[PDB]
This record gives sequence, structure tokens and C-alpha cells, in this order.
Amino acid sequence: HMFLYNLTLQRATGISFAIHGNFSGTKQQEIVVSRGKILELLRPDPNTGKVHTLLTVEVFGVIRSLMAFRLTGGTKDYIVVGSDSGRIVILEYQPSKNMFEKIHQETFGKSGCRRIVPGQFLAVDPKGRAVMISAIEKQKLVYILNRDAAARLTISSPLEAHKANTLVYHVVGVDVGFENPMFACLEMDYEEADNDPTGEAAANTQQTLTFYELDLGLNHVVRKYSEPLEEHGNFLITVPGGSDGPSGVLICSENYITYKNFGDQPDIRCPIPRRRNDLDDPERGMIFVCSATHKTKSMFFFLAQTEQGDIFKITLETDEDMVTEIRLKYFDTVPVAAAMCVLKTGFLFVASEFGNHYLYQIAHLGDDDEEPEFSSAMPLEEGDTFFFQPRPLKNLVLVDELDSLSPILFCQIADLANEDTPQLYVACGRGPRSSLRVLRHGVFNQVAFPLQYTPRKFVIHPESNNLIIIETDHNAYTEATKAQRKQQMAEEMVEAELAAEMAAAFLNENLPESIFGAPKAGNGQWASVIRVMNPIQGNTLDLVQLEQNEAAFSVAVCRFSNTGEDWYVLVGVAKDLILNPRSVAGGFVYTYKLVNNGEKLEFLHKTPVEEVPAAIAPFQGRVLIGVGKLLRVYDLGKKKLLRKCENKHIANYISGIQTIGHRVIVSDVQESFIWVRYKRNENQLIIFADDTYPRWVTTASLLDYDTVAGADKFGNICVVRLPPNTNDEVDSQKAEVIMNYHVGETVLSLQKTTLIPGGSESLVYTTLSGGIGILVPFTSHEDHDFFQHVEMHLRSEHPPLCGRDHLSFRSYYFPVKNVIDGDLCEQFNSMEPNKQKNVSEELDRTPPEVSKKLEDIRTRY
Amino acid sequence: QSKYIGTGHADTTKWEWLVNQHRDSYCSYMGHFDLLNYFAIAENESKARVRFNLMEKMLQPCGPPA
Amino acid sequence: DLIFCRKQAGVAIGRLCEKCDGKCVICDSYVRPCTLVRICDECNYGSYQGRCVICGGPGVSDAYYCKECTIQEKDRDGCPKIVNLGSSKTD
Amino acid sequence: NLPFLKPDDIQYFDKLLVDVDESTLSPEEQKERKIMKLLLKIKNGTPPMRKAALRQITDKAREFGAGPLFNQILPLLMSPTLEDQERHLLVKVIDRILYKLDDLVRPYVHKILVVIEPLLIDEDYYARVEGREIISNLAKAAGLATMISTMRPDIDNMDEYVRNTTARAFAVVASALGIPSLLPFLKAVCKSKKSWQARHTGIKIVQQIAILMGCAILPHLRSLVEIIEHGLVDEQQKVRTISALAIAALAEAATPYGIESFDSVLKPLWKGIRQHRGKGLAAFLKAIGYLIPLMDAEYANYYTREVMLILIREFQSPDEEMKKIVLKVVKQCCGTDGVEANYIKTEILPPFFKHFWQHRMALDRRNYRQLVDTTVELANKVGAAEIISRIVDDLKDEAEQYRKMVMETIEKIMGNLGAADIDHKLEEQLIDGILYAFQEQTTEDSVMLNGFGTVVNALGKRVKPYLPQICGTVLWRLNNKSAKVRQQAADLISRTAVVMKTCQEEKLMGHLGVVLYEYLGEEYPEVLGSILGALKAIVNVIGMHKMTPPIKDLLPRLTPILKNRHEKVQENCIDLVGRIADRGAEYVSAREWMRICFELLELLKAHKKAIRRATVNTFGYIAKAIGPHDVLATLLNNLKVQERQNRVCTTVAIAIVAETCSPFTVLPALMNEYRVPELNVQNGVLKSLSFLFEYIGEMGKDYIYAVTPLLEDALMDRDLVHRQTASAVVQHMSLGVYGFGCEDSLNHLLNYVWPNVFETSPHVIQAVMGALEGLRVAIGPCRMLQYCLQGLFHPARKVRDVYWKIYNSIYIGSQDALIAHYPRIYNDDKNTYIRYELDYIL
Ligand SMILES: CC[C@H](O)[C@@H](C)[C@H]1O[C@@H]1C[C@@](C)(O)/C=C/C=C(\C)[C@H]1OC(=O)C[C@H](O)CC[C@@](C)(O)[C@@H](OC(C)=O)/C=C/[C@@H]1C
Ligand SMILES: [Zn+2]
Ligand SMILES: [Zn+2]
Ligand SMILES: [Zn+2]
Repeated sequence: HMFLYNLTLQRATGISFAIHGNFSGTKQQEIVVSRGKILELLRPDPNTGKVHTLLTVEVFGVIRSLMAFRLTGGTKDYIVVGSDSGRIVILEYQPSKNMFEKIHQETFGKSGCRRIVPGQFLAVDPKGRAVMISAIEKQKLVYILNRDAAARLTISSPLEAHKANTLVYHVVGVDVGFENPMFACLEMDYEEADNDPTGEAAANTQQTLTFYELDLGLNHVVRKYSEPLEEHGNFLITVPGGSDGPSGVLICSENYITYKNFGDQPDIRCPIPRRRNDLDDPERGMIFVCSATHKTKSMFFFLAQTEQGDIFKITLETDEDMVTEIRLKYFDTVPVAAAMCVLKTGFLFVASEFGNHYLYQIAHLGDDDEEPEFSSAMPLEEGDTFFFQPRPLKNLVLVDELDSLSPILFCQIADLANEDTPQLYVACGRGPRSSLRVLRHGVFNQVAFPLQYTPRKFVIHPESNNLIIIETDHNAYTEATKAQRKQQMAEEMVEAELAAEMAAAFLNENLPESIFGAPKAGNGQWASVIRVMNPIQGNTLDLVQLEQNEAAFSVAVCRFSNTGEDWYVLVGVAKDLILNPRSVAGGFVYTYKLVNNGEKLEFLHKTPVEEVPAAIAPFQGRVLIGVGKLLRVYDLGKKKLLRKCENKHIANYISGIQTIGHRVIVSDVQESFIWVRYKRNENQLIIFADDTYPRWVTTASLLDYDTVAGADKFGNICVVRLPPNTNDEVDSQKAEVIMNYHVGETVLSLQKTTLIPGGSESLVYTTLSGGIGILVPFTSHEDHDFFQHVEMHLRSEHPPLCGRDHLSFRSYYFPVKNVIDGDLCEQFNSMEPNKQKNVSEELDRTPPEVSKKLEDIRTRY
Repeated sequence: QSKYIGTGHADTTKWEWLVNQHRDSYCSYMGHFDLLNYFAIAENESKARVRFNLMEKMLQPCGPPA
Repeated sequence: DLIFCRKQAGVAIGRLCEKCDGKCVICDSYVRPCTLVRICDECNYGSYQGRCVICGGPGVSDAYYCKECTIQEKDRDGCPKIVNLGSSKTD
Repeated sequence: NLPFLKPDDIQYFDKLLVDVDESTLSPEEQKERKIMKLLLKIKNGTPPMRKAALRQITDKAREFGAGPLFNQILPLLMSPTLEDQERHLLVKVIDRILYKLDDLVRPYVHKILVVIEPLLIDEDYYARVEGREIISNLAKAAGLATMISTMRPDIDNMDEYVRNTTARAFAVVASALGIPSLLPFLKAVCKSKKSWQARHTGIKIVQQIAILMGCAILPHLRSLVEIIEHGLVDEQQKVRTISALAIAALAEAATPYGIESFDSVLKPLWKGIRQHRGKGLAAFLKAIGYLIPLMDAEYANYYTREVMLILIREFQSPDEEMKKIVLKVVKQCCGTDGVEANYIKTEILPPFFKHFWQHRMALDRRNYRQLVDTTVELANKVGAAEIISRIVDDLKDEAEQYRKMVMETIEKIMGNLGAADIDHKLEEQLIDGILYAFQEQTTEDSVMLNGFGTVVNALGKRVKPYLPQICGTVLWRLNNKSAKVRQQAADLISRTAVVMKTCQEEKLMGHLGVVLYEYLGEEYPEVLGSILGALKAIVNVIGMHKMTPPIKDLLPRLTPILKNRHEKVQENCIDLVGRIADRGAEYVSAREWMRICFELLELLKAHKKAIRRATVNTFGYIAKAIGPHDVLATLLNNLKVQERQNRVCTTVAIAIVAETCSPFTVLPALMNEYRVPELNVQNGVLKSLSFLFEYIGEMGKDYIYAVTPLLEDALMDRDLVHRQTASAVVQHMSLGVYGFGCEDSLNHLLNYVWPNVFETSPHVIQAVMGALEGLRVAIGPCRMLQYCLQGLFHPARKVRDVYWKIYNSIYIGSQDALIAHYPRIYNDDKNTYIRYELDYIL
């Protein structure tokens, strides 16, 4: 009988899309960004060189493609969005009211991130005459865009461009000037690969570049030109055409970039420059992660970033209609990005795929560069490629940095510093850019301490308050391994006599992995490290490096009734873990003594076990350890850890365990929760409850002795509860789900706590896209009925910005149950005054009363 | 019916059903941002790289038929 | 004998006569008209412009899917114009 | 089979009647007979057979040839007996076969065009669009060069009609193949020095290009105007007139962008309006009028100041078309920024109201409309009271058309800008003028009614001193011989009730209510409905207590009026009874409400939507007013005794009562009416339950457990109609309580709904499928997938059929959610089915 109210305290900070334009309609260039289910408008100030957030809107959907377009003779850029509805939307930002005005919303399919229903891909004619929304398979739709007598945008009926058994890697509109608009697609047919049982067709089928031409005269779309590719490419770039450029497309692939154009244009290929003395795996390829174009009335250039984070500048050499060669020049090195934007007034906005985002000022475009520029004209054989050495940035200067908590991998709320109010300790970031951050509030303030690898879990020492963090990353080198790899490279490269001095210069060159990426290599290599960190000072009190293929996944600090009140730290570690397909050698449990007031790890022993220990949980002088699908009780021996009790009937794989009294709550990777009883008298573990639904539970929190709240891999929250006075000696007990909700972001940490002292007790969660949310219980049913009415009214009168149905959205994988969306309720203050008055009098009060009610429920926490 | 991929009949083989749901899963990974983020954190690869890998695996996700 | 057009619907709004003014094209329900009906360009061209989407008589107001269909997303299946496959275009 | 033939068809496909079936007898002209057969199948026949014939004729188009194909098609196209839909079918077979045969049509282009050129000037709009479509398909099939070679000789024909038709055909081919494709040809034609008709038709081509393509010519606007600019100063007068009109059309299409591409033609037009007069001056002024809105504020000021003297001189021209053009140009000037209102009210307004506001303009329709619209638009910039003062005294003119024109103008201006701009003198003369114009009117048309209502509502509280005279006049006109006069009076009362209420004149409105009550015995239905609406307005402004006559006397007088057959009376009377039942419910007894109930059940079957909406509202009001028990009991007895036709009314009324008086006041008696051993009353109770749950929606969240046992009994009742209706019940149940935590009760009902999937009767199996879809929506797709998995693969083929139908339904419904719900399918030796990515653990 619990009813919750959901509120976002810190919205998502991880950017998935970013596009720049003249959305204000003035000189100013703004950037709209899609972070998860949020659409934001930002204005970079050219004077101070710092980015400001002008607008934030919760759209209650899944933005899959974001694009900007403009019509001929226009002054403002529109925003076309494809989402998880069956709808394409076109919006215009009105600066007079600081809002996103929905200009058009056209329906074509069903909701969800479906396979054959368009929404994933968006392309637009470079002149703004048409726009194609495309699914990954089969169906594509083209809409014709025009204006009317009052200069109001108008959209036509859709035109079908379907082709069965056809995948889509990417699609972009080709600059054909003012001819019939054309869209270039990267496709691949699977019809032959499916009907052949040997595998000849699957290996022989190849990606194709096709051109859909929109005949405006006859008003239809035709599959005109299609050509295979000897190299499989990942995305396309439109090169300018018509008057100020040669029409065509650039195709980025693995280890190459190609230029192609329909007609008698020879394909111009060029290999991608690889790094000088790269520590990566030699048999691992290289692709581009994102692109960006900038047009002048004199020239135009492209910017492309590699997996390594190296940004190259690309230019095309012009001989009238045809192009002669592709030229490339190493520009700089920034963290790997999902989107880049080259504004005017010399500013580059980089939206990192993880971690903080940045804005730089362009000092020099690298034209008067002494560094070598490469070209397709330079000849070579045997497939050997062009080389270059990365260098600290000088073409760009860091003018602004935007904090991004994405991706949050672990969180703990506690008052470690005696501030009398708790703080949020968040293990987030990724790779060398990982960080442990302390958040306060009085939006949050944050302080960040860098980390080596991606943090997985961390526990708190009760007496010392320090944190025991474990950081693990896949296909990465350990410190000793990268040192010995550097040594082997230097010793192998001198055989061919200045190579000695060159090797000295190479070894003395330790580029920060924080900027130039971590030298990552292998299929099943695992870099893992344990560290002990003070929560107030960023200093680390001790660090333990592990073997080259040992990957930590679980940590816990506790005492043992076997020994005295001295502490201990257990770490579970997989050995030789392969992710796809999954295969592992086994697991180890490291036992450290943790001496010197929680500042020094003292190794004791190292116990082998059948599979990876995924969860460690203290349990009344013993510990509870999950090894694969086995649940075990371990006591501390003097030469190893000795099993005392085991259960082998868990469904698939234990990911976490929490204990209340003698009840054990086991999280399965797929089959939801399982309630197990430990009978102390007989020393046996008995399964006595499970769930009626499957859940890919990521984290969980104990509400009471009968109730458990959990989070899903698919961005869901649920609350399940056992029937009253369930007996643990009778089995076949099923739990009923008393709460279901879809956050829209994948939650990885749930914790029941009170953020302000003495106030309300609530349920705080953290999402993988850097979001902080809260669920609060309702004091009285009066308020509950009020907010239910508010929710239904806002659903009917303020529908989600991208055509999604709010009720259907919050019921993505299960029908919503006993949650009120406060993020939707608080959009009451952004409606039109007449709608506010109407829905207020329907609530039998004034708009200020409704506002005050929302404000007090938010301050209550 | 016949127009919608992924539907089945009384003669649908196990292979057809499973490759259909595997392709559905890969497209849903491409769609949901945080799911792809989880995958790109588990394997230490960029989002573009895992998207390329998924599109590559779209061809024969489960293997050739009988 | 009677089947839905089911072609790709466009920007034309479906219409309803006086007899069918409150009905739903799919399920014949009069309860809670929710979202607006769109029809395909072929079913709205010529003398068929503005005619009733159900019976084919003179249209007097706009056509709607019921809320039950909206919840089940039956408003996403295509042009809901009923066509008779035993009648020429002159009958 | 051979489709039906109408008389006019005989002359075209008579050869198909001959029974010489053998093809060897045909002298290679089976192609002729084959085309005849296919065209007969296309023109007359069901959608399937004409679709098949269209596909057949398109797949063999080149094998036949354009020759015989068009020699049989074109005669059918120009037949005077052709229906519009048959013409559309012919146009679509034409454009498909034209797409098939590329250059095979080139020799016959001419022979085709002369047959289809008239369609481009046909009165039917669809005939014009079909002609344009055919020309565009021709231009895409036969090359651009062929189109030019075929239509070139007619550009200097002496007749002007052929020139206009070929000019619009050239516009169509330019739209089909692109403006740059004809840019050089048109540039050469517009400067052709041999003939002047050549350049005339060339700049007419560009004019029609603008007219046809609209804003899509903005990229090529500068090229078109540079091609045609020289014609402005051409010594031939008609060519400069048409170049001015072409500039006008280009500016009209390009609005509001592209003024900089007109920088050349400004000075020639400026000179020409000083050097020209007649139709050429009209063309020049029209071009400048469509050009001015695109200008910047400063240059708009300058250019309008330059042209203003000439246009206000032309204000008084004898040619009425010149007057229309200068009216449009002053409307266009004053509608833009830069030209400020002081300039307008100092320079333009005096001659405007001098020469344009005379009674002669009150007779021509288009002049009337344009003058009214122009004046209303002027009021938006120069001021409402500034314009209303200049024409208000003309409200008392005895020429009825002039005063109705000025009344409509004042109405629109005061609806746009309210009344805050008006002082005391203007207000008093407004009142006097509207009073006279309403008292002395021969016809009863709505211009005066709308003007009166809008001016009074715009004045608002300011109308208090004049209300005695207004109400004396409305009372005097209520007692008139013409019904359409008292109708208009009652409508004026209906429209000004609230503004009289704000003025606090409740005794006068009570007298109005009394005279309306005593007029309620009216015979003419439309005016009776109008007085009913006026009574409703009066009862709405003053309360239900101080209403005169009292509700006690007013409602029983309304009761018999429900049996009137006129729809207006029905709607108005039902609405008034409903307002009474909403507020003044305490004044009449329960038995009067029961009689009204009896006479409202019939009106639920009205064909007009508003009438049944009102019936629903008022029935709910009175059901909330009196006790649900009595109406529920008589409705249940009605359910028993009634047949199917009037049973729907009683079920709808039962649902309404359940919604107004919460269902626990209706469900017990309904469910107990199910225990009688007769099965038809059971089916009636089931149908009423179904509609009740669909209608109440989320209200039924607290009643699933209550109706559950009845559904348990009905779902295995071994009567197919009962199972079908119960499945419909649970469908509407689950769809209504979606997202309200009824998962366990609906899951329990699912177990009784499921075994009925193995049923063959189409109605009951489609009902079961609808129930399963609603249960998917409410319970979730995961549970339905769990139910399907146990039977997706199975030895029995029929259980596989039914389970795959259910799976297809839930997969089309929730394809993206199933990603989280598919079971773990292990690998084998041949394939790998594990989704390893979902097993990752961070
Ligand atoms: C058993 C269901 C069946 O279909 C019958 C209703 C149908 O055989 C009749 C035919 C006819 C000719 O007698 C139809 C009558 C229809 C009525 C009275 C419906 O109001 C209308 O059609 C009028 C308006 O659009 C909607 C009014 C509104 C909003 O009050 C609505 O209320 C809700 C909650 O939807 C009420 C719905 C009514 C059932
Ligand atoms: Zn419906
Ligand atoms: Zn249709
Ligand atoms: Zn109808």
C-alpha cells in the first residue's frame, strides 16, 4: 500500500546528440543537445568563452536522431526529432518565451525503439526541401517541406522508400544543389545470407552505397544508383555541392576513408594514419567515432576523430567538377566524443561519450603547420599505412569544461565529513577519465578525485570512514604490463643506428592516459586495481595492483567472529574472463587484513573457486559469497577461506546479495530476486521464495523485512513484497510486484535515506546517464488524489514534446503501478496561462496554489 | 500478418524465431542510450565501435540455418 | 467484402457524416473520441474529398479513433477508410 | 468475366461483344483488342480486377507501343459522358504507361497535347490538376527538347488563346523538369526581336511559372526577373503590361522573401507610373503593390511616399478594375512596417473615405468584400476609433446595403480591437446608429445581429445607460408578425445576457424571462428554439432562486416540449432542462424528473451528435439530482421487457447512472438480475456490464473483485454468446483500469478467459482476442508471453496456429518490450542463441 512520487534532483549530464545552428534566429549560434530523454538549448558566450544552459525540457521519450534544417531565404533553424514514438516532430525555439514550440508532429508507426518502424536515422536535404526518417530495417519515409503565404513551415504526406531484407548503417542527404533531392544510404541485404545454410552468402555479401532520388516533378522516390563496397563502412559525411563544392559523399570505414560520387567520378580512397609506436593490439582496426563540417564562402574542411581520440582535419583537392585527392592532417587529441560542432568565431564544442564535456577556442587551423600532411596521392603497397606521433594540444585552447556525472556506476549517501547532513559519494567516469566525486547541495556542488580504471564497487570502513574502491577495465594493460610492453617494443625496434636515441626518447615519453587514451589491447585482458581513498582529501592511502588477467568485481570490508575485532577486506576476482562468447577460468578471493586504522592493506591469502565471485556480503561474523550460480557462507581460515554452507539451486548467476536478519535476497542476472533462508541450527541454505517475472536486476535495496526495491537493466524500477507472515520452512512462495515504473535511464544505485536531516525518508537512485532521482512516499491520500489528477491533466493538456504517450512511456516494459511522475507535474509552470487557469479551476483552486503545492512537495524531500 | 517482420506461423522454425528476436534486441540496443552505454562500459570500447560491431553481427546473429 | 484501405496515411483528416458523427472507424464505439483520423492521399482525392470515412456519405465533422484504440495504438495501422471490393467507382 | 457496359461505353468497346474468340482470326490487331479489354477492365470493375488490369497494361506497355495505346485512350478522355472518377483512373493509367515507355511517346506528343490542353483551363479544379499531371509525365517521358520542338511554333500564333494555353503548358513543363532547364529557352524567347508575341508569351510563361510554383521559385527568382525585366520598357504596350503582371506574380509567390532580387525593376516601375495610364498603369500599380511588403521599413517609407500621389489620384478612376487594384495596393501598403499610421491618417484616409465609401460600392459583391476587408485591415494600424468615427453617422442611411456594409465593418473592427479606443461621442452615435439600423431593416439577416451583439459585448459595463432603450426595442420586436424578427430578438438576448448581467439589470431580464415563458407556446420551430436559448441564457445569468418564472413553474412547461421533432428545439430544450437539473434541481419533484427521464431515453437515439450529447449530460444531471434507486429499478425492468432496438438506450442510461452515482449503487442490482434462470436477461445484463465498464473507465478500478464471480460463471457458461459478451466485458475492464494496479484481479480473470481460445465461431474468437489484447495492455506483455511460450512450439498443429496468432498480436503490440522478456534459449552445436550482452555485470 505504498504510493511514490518521482522527482529528478540532478538531470542527466551525458550527451548523446548535439547540433549547432541559429535557433534564436539572430547572430548568436546556439547548440541543442539530446541527453537521454531530455532536450537542452545552450548558448556559448563568445566573449567569456563559457557555455550557458538556456533551456531544459523533459520529453518523456527516447531521442534516436537529432537534426537541424533551414529553408531557402530563412533566418532561423528548425529542429527535427526522431524518437521512440511512431511520430516525427519539427520544433522551433521561441526566444520570446524560452520554449520549444512544436511546429509539426506527423504519425507513421507504432511506439518503441522498433526494428522496422522509422525513427533511428534522420537525413535532410541540404537546402531544406525534404527530410527522410529511416528505420534500421526495410522502411524509410520522405517528407516534403515548404512554406506558405505567411512564411509558416508546412509538411506533406510521407513518400514510401521501402526495400525488404535491407539493413541501414547510416543515411545522409547529398548536396545536389537545387536538382532533385537525393539521399545516400549505407545498406546491406540479408535475404541471400538467410536462405543459404553453408555461410557462403553471409561471407560474400557486402555493404552497398545506394542513392534514393526524390523526383519532385513526378513526386515519388526511386532507388536509382547502388554500388557495392570492398570495405565495410560505418558512416557517411555529406560534402558541399552545387555552387560551393563538388557533390558527393565521404564513406568512413575500418582503416580507410573513401570519397565516392555518382557518375564518372573515380572512387578516391585513403588509409587512416595510425599512431607512432602504438601500444594497442596490432590486429585491431581503426574507425572514426564522429565527424564535423565547417563551411566558409572560400573553403571548407572536415574534422574526424578516431577511436584513439585523435582529431584529423580533412580537405578535398578540387579540379573543377572532379576531385583529385583526399588530404588529412593531425589536428589534436581530445577525449573520445559522440558529437563535435565547429561554430563561427573560432570555437569547437566537444560532447564526450562519457565524462565531462569541453569547449575550446581555435587558435590556429594547422595550415601553417610544419607537421606533415598526408594525401591519397602518396603511393604505397603491402598495406603499410601513414604514421604520426600524437602531441599535446596547441591548435586548441581549453576555454570551458562542463561537469558530467555520466556514467554513474556506484553511489553511496553518507555524512562522512561531520557536516551533520549527508553527501553523495559517486564512483563514475570511464577509463582513465574515471572519477570518485563528492556531491553536496544547498542542483549539486561536486568535487572530483581522478581514478585509474573504471570503478565497479566501493565499501566504507565504519571506524575509519575511508573508501575501499575497486577499479576494473576490459582489454587494458596493467602498469607492469604496459612497462614490459614498452620495453619489448623498444628492444624490438632497434633491430634493423640512431634507434638507441629514438628508443630512449620513446620510453621517456609517458603521455597521460587521461587525454591520449589508455593503451588498450587484447580480447580477454583485464586491468584491475584496489585502492583506499580518504573521502575528504583526494589522496589515496594505499593501492594494490593485480595480475594481467585478474579482474575485480566485488568488494566488502567486515570483521569475523572467528578472530578478534580486527578488520578484513575481501575482493572477488575473475580470471581470463571472455565477454562474448562468455567463458572463464575461475575466480579468486583475496583476503587483506586492513591494518593501521584503515590505511594499509595487508595480504593474507588468496582462495580459488569455480567461477567469478560476483558478490560479497558480511553476515554475522561470516561472509556470504556468490560464485556463479552458487551461494556460499565462508569463514576466515588461516590458510584459505573454508566453505561452511552452500546452495546450488540458483537459476543462472548471482549478481548481488543483501541480508536482513537471517533472510538472504539474491539477485539473478535474469530471473529477478530469490529469497533464501539460513537456518542457523541445521546449517543449511533453503530457497523459499522467488518472483513471477524475470528482471535483469542491476541493484537492489531492502525496504523492510518483506519488501525489496530493485532496478532494471532496461531503465525500470520495481518494488516487490512477500505475502504476510510467509513461513521460511515452506517453499514455492511467490512475491507480488507492488510497484512498477520506467525511469527512462538505467539505474545502477538505489538507496533508502533522508537527504536533509529530520525531513522525509525517501528512495534516491542514480542513473547510467548521470542523473540523480528520488521517490518519496505520500503522507496522506488527499495529496495522492490531488497529484493523480494533476498527472492525468498534464498528460491530456501538455503531451510529451516528441509525440510519445506519457502513460505508455512510463509503462515501457510493465504497466506503471503506484508511481506519480513529478517531472511531468512540475511542467505546470511552463504551460500557457489559459490552460493553467483551466486545469487549476478543474482542481478547484488557483494556479499559485498548485505551484505552491509542487514547491512544498519538492522542499519536503 | 505477412507485411510485419517478426511474426510467425505454425511452420516457424526455432532458428527463424531466434534470429528475429536477436535482431530485435540489437536494434533495441542501438535505440536505448543507456543500454548501449552499459555495453560500452562492460567492454572497454567506444560507442561507435560497439554500434559497428552490432551492425556487423546483424547479418548472421545466431549462425547459418539447417 | 469490406476492408480497410490500410495504405500509408498522410496529412488529410478523415471526415464523418451526421449518422456516424460520434463513432469510431475501427470498433464502432461512441465512447471517448481521442485522436484525429488521418487518411491516405488516394482516399481523399477527387469527389472523395470530405466524404464520410465509414459509410461514404457527406461529411459534416472530423473523424476520431476512440481512446481504447489509441491505448492499443490501433491508430497506427494505416488509412482506415473502408473500401468495398464489389463496387466500381461509378456505383 | 466481362464487366457491365453503360450506353456511352458501347461506342468504345463494342468489338468485345463479338464472339469470334479465336486469335488466329485476328490480323495481328489482337493488340487493339487486348488494349480494349484491359481498358474496359480498368474503367469499369471492382478494385481487384482494375488493379490486375492496370498491372497487366503497365507490364506490357512497351510491348504494345504508345501508338495504339494512346489512340484508344485519348478518345475516352475527351468523351463528354466521362465521370470524374473514370477520368482519374484514365489519368493514372496514362502516367503509369508514360513512366514505362520513355521515348516511345516522342512522335505522338503533339497528337496528345492538343487533346489534353483544354483540361488546363477547365472549370473543374481536379481536371486542371490532372491535365498538369499528364503534361508533367509527358515532359518527363519525352525529352525536354521534344517538348520544346513540339510547342515552339505556337508561341507567336496570332490568336491569343492558343498562346495562353501553350504558355501555361510551358509553365507545367518547367515545373516538371526544373526552372533551369527552360531558363536559356525563356531568356532567348523574352528577347526575341522578330515577333513581339514571342516575348509576350515568354513573360506570360514566367508569370504562370510563378503562379503555379509559389514559393518554390525563390532560388531562381533573380534569374527570372533578370530574364523578364527588359520587357517593362518595351515599346509594345501589351508586353510591358504582361511583364508588370509577371513581376506581380513573382513577388506574390516569393512573399515575404527576396526583395533584393527586385532591385532592378524598382526604378522602371517608378518611372512608368508617371509615364503610363490605363490597363498598363493598373498592371504597374499591382506589381508595386505586391512588391512593397517585401521592402525594408525605410525604403518602404520612401517608395510608398513616391507612389502615393499617383495611387490616390487613381482613387477616382472610372474603370472599376483600376479601383479594385488601387484598393488592394493601399491595403498592401498600410499592412507593412515603415509606413506609420500618422502618415496614413494624414494623407490616405480622407480621399479613401471620399471616393471609396459611397453607396455605389454597396451593390457589387467583390467590391463590397474588398472594401470591407481593406478598411478592417486599416483599423489594425491606424486605430479603431479613428476609422469608426468616419463612417458611424452613415449607419442611419436609408440605403440598406450601405448601412449593412458599414455595420459589418464596425462589427469586425470592434471584434478585432475591442472598445477601449472609443470615447463618449463615438459611443453614443454607435448606439444610436445600431438602434436605427436594427429597427429599420427589411430583411432579417445576421449582419445586424452580429454587429449589435459584438458592439454591446465590446462596450461591456459601458452599456448600462442604453440598456432600457435596447430592451424596449427587443420587447417591441418580440411582438412582431414575422417569425424571423422575434427569432433575431431572442438571439440578441442570448448573446447579450452576460453583459446585461454585469450591468446588474436583473428586474428587466426577469421581465424578459417572463415574456419568453409566455411565448414558449410558439408554433414555428426555429424561433421556438431561439426563444428557448434566450430563456437558457437568462436562467444562466440570474440564479435559480430569483428566476421569474420560478423553476417550479418553468420546468413542467418544458417537459412536453421534449416530444417536438425539430432538432433545434430538441437541442435547446434539452440544454435548458439540463442546466435546471444541474443547479435548480431542488425545485421540482422526483416524478417530474422521472417523466423527463422517460422522454429522454428516446432522444439518446437522435442522429445529430449534439442532441445526444446534451441528452447524456442532462440525464446524468437529473440522475445525480434524484435517487439512483428508482430510475435504476425502472431501467432494469425496462431491460427485461425491451427488445434489442431500445435496449441500448437503457444500457447507456444504466452506465450513466453508475457513473454519476458511483457503480456500487448500480452493480448489486444489475448482478442480482443475473441470477434469474432465463438466459436472455442474463445476456442483457452482460451487455450492460460491458458498456458500463467501457463507459466508466478508471472508475471501475474498485469493482473488478465485485463482478469477478459473475464473469467466472459466464466464461464457462457453455453458451457462446455469454462467453463472447463476458470476454468483451473483461476487455473493456482491462482497458479502463490500465495503470491503476488491478493486475492481480485481471490476471485471475485471464485464467477463465484463456481456455476459450480454442473456439471456432468467428465472433466469439475475435471477442476472446480483443480480451487478450486488453489484458496485454493492462497486465503487461511479459505475462502474455509467459502464457504463449508453453504452446508456441507443440506437436499439435492447431494449437500452434492459435498460439502463433496470439503471439503475433502481442508482438505487433509490444515488440520493443519483449526484448526484456524472451526466455533464455541455450546454444547447441549448430548455432548460438545466448544474448551474451545482457549477461554483462558491471
Ligand atoms: C452500446 C454502445 C453502442 O455504441 C451504442 C451507444 C450505439 O447504438 C447507439 C447508436 C446511437 C445513435 O444511439 C448512439 C448513441 C451514442 C451516445 C449517446 C454517445 O454519445 C455520443 O455519441 C455523443 C458524443 O459524441 C460524446 C458524448 C460524451 C462525451 O458524453 C460520451 O461520454 C463518454 C464518457 O464517452 C457519451 C457517449 C454516448 C454513449
Ligand atoms: Zn475504436
Ligand atoms: Zn486510403
Ligand atoms: Zn457515415
